[PDB]
Amino acid sequence: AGLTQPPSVSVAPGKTARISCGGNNIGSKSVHWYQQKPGQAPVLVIYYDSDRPSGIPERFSGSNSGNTATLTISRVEAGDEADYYCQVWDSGSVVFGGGTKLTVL
Amino acid sequence: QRRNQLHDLRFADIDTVIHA
Amino acid sequence: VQLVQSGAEVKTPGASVRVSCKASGHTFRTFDINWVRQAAGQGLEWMGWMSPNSGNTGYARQFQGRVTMTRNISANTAYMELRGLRFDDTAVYYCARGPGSTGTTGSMDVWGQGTTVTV
Amino acid sequence: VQLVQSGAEVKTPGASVRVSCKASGHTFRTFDINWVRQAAGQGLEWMGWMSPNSGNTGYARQFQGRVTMTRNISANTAYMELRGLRFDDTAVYYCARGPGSTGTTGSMDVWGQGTTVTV
Amino acid sequence: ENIAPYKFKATMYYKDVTVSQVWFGHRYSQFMGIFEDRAPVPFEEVIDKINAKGVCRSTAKYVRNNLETTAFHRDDHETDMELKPANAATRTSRGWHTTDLKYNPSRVEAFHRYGTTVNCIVEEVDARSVYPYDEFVLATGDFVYMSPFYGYREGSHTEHTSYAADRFKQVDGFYARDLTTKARATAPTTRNLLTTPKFTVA
Amino acid sequence: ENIAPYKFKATMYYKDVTVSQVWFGHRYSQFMGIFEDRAPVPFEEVIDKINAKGVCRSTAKYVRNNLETTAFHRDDHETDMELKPANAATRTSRGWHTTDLKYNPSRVEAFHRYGTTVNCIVEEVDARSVYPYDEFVLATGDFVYMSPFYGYREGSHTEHTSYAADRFKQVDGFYARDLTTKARATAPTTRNLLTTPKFTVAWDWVPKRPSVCTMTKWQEVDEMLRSEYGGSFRFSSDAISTTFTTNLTEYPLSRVDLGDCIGKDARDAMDRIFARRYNATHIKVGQPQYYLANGGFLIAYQPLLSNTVERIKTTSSIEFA
Repeated sequence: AGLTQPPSVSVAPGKTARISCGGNNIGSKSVHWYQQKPGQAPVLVIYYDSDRPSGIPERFSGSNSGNTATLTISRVEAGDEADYYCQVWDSGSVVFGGGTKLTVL
Repeated sequence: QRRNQLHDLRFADIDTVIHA
Repeated sequence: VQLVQSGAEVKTPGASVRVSCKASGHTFRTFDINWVRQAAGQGLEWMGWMSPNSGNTGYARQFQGRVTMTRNISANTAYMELRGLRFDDTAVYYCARGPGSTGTTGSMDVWGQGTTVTV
Repeated sequence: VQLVQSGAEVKTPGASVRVSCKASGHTFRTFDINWVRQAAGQGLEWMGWMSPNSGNTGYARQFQGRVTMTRNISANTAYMELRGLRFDDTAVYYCARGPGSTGTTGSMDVWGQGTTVTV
Repeated sequence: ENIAPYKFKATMYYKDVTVSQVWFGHRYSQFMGIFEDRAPVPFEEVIDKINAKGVCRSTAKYVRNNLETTAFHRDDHETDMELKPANAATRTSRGWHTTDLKYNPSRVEAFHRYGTTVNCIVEEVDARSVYPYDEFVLATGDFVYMSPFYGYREGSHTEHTSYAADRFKQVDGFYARDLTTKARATAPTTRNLLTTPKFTVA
Repeated sequence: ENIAPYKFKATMYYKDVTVSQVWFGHRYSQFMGIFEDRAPVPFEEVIDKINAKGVCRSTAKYVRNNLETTAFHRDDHETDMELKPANAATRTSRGWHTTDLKYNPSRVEAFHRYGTTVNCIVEEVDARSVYPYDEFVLATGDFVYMSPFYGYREGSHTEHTSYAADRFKQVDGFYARDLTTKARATAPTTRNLLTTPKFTVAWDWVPKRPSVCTMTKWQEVDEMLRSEYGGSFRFSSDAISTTFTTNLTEYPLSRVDLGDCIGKDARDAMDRIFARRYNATHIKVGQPQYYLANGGFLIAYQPLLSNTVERIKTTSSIEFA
C-alpha cells in the first residue's frame, strides 16, 4: 500500500509541530520516524510508535492509532529543519512516506 | 514442583464457574 | 557495527553497477541488509532486503528482475547489482540494518555513507 | 466450650423476645448454634440453626417468618428473636452445638442452661 | 540450629474418575482414549458420609476447567459404597478405597463406546512444612499453599493463605472415625478441611 | 574448585492449548476428555508481536507428531490480545498471559461437543548450566540441549547443539521491551532464540571464556608466611590457622581449563589488600606466583619485602591443614 504525509509543515520556534502519517489500519503496524538533514543519511528518531533511540531529546514523541500515526516535536529548535519520513512494513516491503519538510520560522 | 503447581493459581482463575 | 560503502560510480545507460557494503565489528550474519535509494531532492525509495546468513532475498515490485543481491561471508560484505540502468536511476544508494529475516518490524538503526551513481 | 444463656423472660402476647447465648473457651466461629424449645412436660421441638461464621440460617417450617437469628462476633454471642408471641410459646429454650453448616449429621454435644419464657 | 521440617499427619480424600473410549473391531477392541482425573471430595461428603457412616458416594460432582462436571460410576444411579481397605504393600501408610475394577463398555460391533468409573479413595499421608511455615507438602508430592496453623482460633487467622475463604472450613467437636476398627474417638478435636482443586485435605 | 552452576536469566514463550470434549445430559454435564498441549511461539510472533506491540496472537500454529496443526481460541477468528500480568505469588518470577478463563462448548442436549482455548504465556526463568556447558535447564525442569554460549559470532559456532539450524536464530540489535512498564531499553543486545517442540526460549548471548570460572576464590590472606623446607613450600596463616604444602615448582595458569578468572580476581584482591594495609610499610617483589597445594588448592602468592589442560579437584575437608 502507501503512506500519506503532508508535503510541508511550518511551525514557529516557540510552538510545537505535528506531522501526520496516514494509512489503512496503520495502528496494527510499528511505525518508525526518520529525520534527514540535507546531504546526510537518515537518522532514526522514533521507533515502535512511542519510543526514542539513545541520544534523542525528550522533545520528540509519537503515537499510532486507528488509521493515523503522529509525530510531535515540542519546543521546535532552529536545528530541527529537516525532512521527516514515516515507515512501516506492509506485505513484503517497507513502504516509505512521501516525507514532510519541517521549516522553522 | 513448587513452581509448577502454582501454574494454575497464577495463569488461570480457579473459582469462577460459567453456566449458560 | 559500522557500515562502509564503495565510492562514486559513473556509468552509461544499459550498463550494470555493483555496490559493495562492508560491515565491521560483528560477524555480519546476525542481522539483515536493506538497500534503499534516494534521488536528488526526492524521498526515500526502498529497493530490497537480504539475509546474509541464509542468502534469502526480497525485492520491491518496481525493481524485480533488475536487482541482484549477493554476499561474501569471508569478507563480511554485501553486494547489490543493478542491471540495465537508465536516466532516472541516478541516485544515492544506502545500505542499512533493518527488517527482513530478523523480523518484519525492524528499524534501520545503522546506515552507510551512501554511494552516488550517475548515469 | 461452655454455653450460658440469659435469665427468665416474662412477656405479654403480641410482644417480641430476644434470647442470648454466649459461648466461652473458643472463637465461637468453628461450630453452629441450634435453638430448640421444650414445652412444660412436652417433647423436644427444634426451632432452628444459625452459622456464626457466615451468618447463614435455617428455620423450621412451623417457625418461618417469626424467628430471626443474629450474632455478635465481638462478644461471641448468638441472639434468637421471636416475634408475635402467643400463649403456646411459653417454654424452656436451649442453645446447643449441633448440625448445620459444619455438617448435617452433627450431634448436640454441649447444651445451655435454658431460659424459661412465659407469655 | 533446627533444619528438620515440622511434620504432622494429614488425610487426603479424592475420587479417581476414569472415562474410557473403546472401538470394537471385528475380532479386537482398541482403547482410543482414556481420560483420568482426580476430584476433591466435598465437605458435605467427608463429614456426612465418610466420617458418619464410613461410606462414600458413587458419583463425583466437582469443578474442572470452569465447569461443573458430574460423573457416575458404571453409568448407573448414585449409590453409597462401603470403604474397604487397600491391598497391603511394604513400607506404606494406611489407605481405603471403594471400587476395585475398571468399568468398560459392553461390546457392540463397529461403534465407539464410552464408559465411566469412579473410585473413592481415602489416604493417610505425612505432611512437612519448613520455615516460615506458610505452606506444606504431602507424601504424594502435592503442595498445599496454606499455613499448617491457619484457622479461626486465638489469632491463627493471620497466617498465610492462597485459597478463597470458600475452600477452608474449621470444624470443632469433630469425632474421628477409624475406617478399619469402626471405632470413634471420644475426645473432640479441631479439624481443618481444605478443598484443593484436585483433592481434599484434613 | 567451583561447583556452583553457571546461572543466567532466560525467557519462555509458549501457548497452552486445551481442547475439551463435553457430553450434555438431561440434568448434568460431564467431561469426556481434555487434551492439553504446549506449543512454541514462532520467532515471527516473538519478534513482531510480543516484542514490538506487547500483544500475542489468538491462534496456535505448530508442528506436533509430524502434522501442521492450527488451533483457534474460542473457535473464533484470529485477533491480537494484550499480555497482562499474572496473579502475584510469593517467590515467583514475573509472568504474563492473555486469557484466564477456559472456553467450554455451549450446552446442546445429548451431544458431544468440542471446545478450544489458547492461552499465550510468557515467563522469566533462571537457567542453570554445568561443565562442560553443553546443556542448560530452565526453572521449569525442561532441558535445552544446546550450549548457552552458542551463536554465530566470536567462534561460538563450535559450541554443542542438537537442534536443526532452522530451530535457532540469533538476532542482533534487539531492543528488549519491558512487559510491565512498557518502556523499551536503548542499548542493543544480541538475542539467542531457540524453538523447542514444547516452547520457545530467548536469552542474551555472552562470550563463554570471560563468563565462567572453573575455580572460585575462597580465602584472602593478609599474612600467609611462606617457608622452604624439605624440598617443599609451606604456606602458614595464623588468621585462619591453616597450613598448605606445595611443590617447589610453579603451577602454570594455562593448564587450568577456563582459567582467565583466577588471574583477574587474585590481582584485584591482592592490590586491594596491599593498598589497604602494606602501602606505607612494605613493597611488592615481582609479579604474583601460582602454586598447587595438597587437597587441590590454588594459592596465588605475592611476596613482600619491608622497606628496611586439566581441572583441579578440591577435597571437602580442611582438617588436614
